[PDB]
Amino acid sequence: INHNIAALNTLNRLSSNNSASQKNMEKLSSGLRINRAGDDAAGLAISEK
Amino acid sequence: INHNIAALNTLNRLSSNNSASQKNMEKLSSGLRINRAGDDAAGLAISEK
Amino acid sequence: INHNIAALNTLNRLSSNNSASQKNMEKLSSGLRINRAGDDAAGLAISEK
Amino acid sequence: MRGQIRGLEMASKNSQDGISLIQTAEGALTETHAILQRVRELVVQAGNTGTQDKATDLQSIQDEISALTDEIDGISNRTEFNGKKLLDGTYKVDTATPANQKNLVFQIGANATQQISVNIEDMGADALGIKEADGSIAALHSVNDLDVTKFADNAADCADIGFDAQLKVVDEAINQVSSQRAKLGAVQNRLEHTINNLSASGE
Amino acid sequence: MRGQIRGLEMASKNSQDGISLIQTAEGALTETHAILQRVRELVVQAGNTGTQDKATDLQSIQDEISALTDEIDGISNRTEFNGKKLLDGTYKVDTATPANQ
Amino acid sequence: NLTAAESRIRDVDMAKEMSEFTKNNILSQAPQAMLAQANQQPQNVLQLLR
Amino acid sequence: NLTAAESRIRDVDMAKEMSEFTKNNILSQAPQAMLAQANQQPQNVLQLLR
Amino acid sequence: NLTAAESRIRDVDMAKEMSEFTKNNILSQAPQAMLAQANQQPQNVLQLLR
Repeated sequence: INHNIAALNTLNRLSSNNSASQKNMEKLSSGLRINRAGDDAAGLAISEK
Repeated sequence: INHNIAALNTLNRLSSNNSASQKNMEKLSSGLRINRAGDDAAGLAISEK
Repeated sequence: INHNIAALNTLNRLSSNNSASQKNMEKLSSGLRINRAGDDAAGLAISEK
Repeated sequence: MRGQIRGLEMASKNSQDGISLIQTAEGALTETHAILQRVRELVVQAGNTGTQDKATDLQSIQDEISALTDEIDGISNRTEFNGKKLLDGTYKVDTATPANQKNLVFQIGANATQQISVNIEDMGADALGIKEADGSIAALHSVNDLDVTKFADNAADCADIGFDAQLKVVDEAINQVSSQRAKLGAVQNRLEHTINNLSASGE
Repeated sequence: MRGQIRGLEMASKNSQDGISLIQTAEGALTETHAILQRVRELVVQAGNTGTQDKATDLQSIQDEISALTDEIDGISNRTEFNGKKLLDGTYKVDTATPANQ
Repeated sequence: NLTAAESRIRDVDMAKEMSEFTKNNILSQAPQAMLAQANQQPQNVLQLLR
Repeated sequence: NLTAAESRIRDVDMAKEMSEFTKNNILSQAPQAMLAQANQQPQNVLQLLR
Repeated sequence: NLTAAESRIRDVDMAKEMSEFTKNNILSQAPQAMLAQANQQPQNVLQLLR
């Protein structure tokens, strides 16, 4: 083209992969699968109790 | 895990064993199975009488 | 692949081995083959009696 | 397939939580058990020592057996697992009716109906299983402990105050402990082998 | 030739899916197997211990064997591969007839 | 045993999350090189169609 | 002799359960290193097929 | 027995606090290596997106 390129998907898949490897870092770092996030809200609130 | 270990039972069994060998010490030491405790309350009160 | 890996079995065999060496710990620790579990239910209830 | 894999992994989590629960209640019944062993030591030792002991002495032992009593109510009560008084004997009685059972089911399959049933019934007021707490006997020698002075009045023959009702209550009570513990451990077997099929099939 | 090559490649895919299926059902039968090993331990241990054990004790073991039982029904049922209860014993019986195989 | 229950929420299969860690790392090093190729091909449009 | 009966349920062949203890430990140190190899091979996909 | 009371405040389950000691040590050696990986990944941004 010279106006858009079509491996913009590659940017999106690389972004998602950044979320992924970053996520696995955050879990291995703390050594914890439980999320600071309310992600896994029931696992959270149960484990809190 | 890297967050809990599972031989916590071992701590509890070692604690109970500390109570046990300590107990047998206390009895062999005084040379007495009767408890200072009211443990064996009837053996106590009878033997007192 | 770059999407799944095939030594996931290794995770399962390592998990089972964690159950195993942990189990043998729990028995050597207490010095007891009898299970706190009702595993060996008849051995349990008999030995209780 | 991703449906089945994800749902199955979270099902493995569910099952391991079940193993946790049943492990807790089981160890609780283990403590109950050893306590009741001491209780039988105190029913043999409260054989009046034939009659050699006194109502004073047996009042002392009876104070001990009420302490251990409310400890057994203590096990059946303190076991508030995720807020669940699981060893509430009330929680899961079959009742000979579906009026109120609260079947402590588990969910296993990532598809429908793939569930388990659990039965948890003990309480400190649970002893010899006539049907229920019969009267002063068959539940309440565990609770009220007829060895006060009733057990001095007689020791063999009245079948309520005569050592034999009582020691029988302790016996079958401990056997109820045994039976339920066998059920719990059976569940733990099913959950171990279950996680094995889940993990390898899912693999 | 392109016909044969394309169709053959997709056939390789088909066959690898078959390897997947048979691998799943096989591991399922492996679990069934080990469970039945435990079952024989519970039939020797339920030898009444000769008669040394009691009907109470064997009622306990029997509760265990019903648990493992519905676990075996569990293997023959939970194996819903692509929705196929493959270890449905019904699914492929020879039946001594082509009525339903 | 409650602590066991506490683990089976928060505990990590460190082997597992390491596997997804390197898996994701590989899938974060790969699409990068793809972005190179995409941001390198039209140069031959300029330099060989013209 | 009842205590003997009590032992022959609860008693441990400590030698035996030690043997299964170290046996299981070996089979828990081994598959770990295998997980390393598995989580190390595709690096040469990235770095030598590309 | 007062000394017993004195112990049950100040006394250490040395096994326990050793367990938390090595537990914490492991969780202090681990996130370090994670910081390595984090401080190593963008090098391929510089060297392969560019």
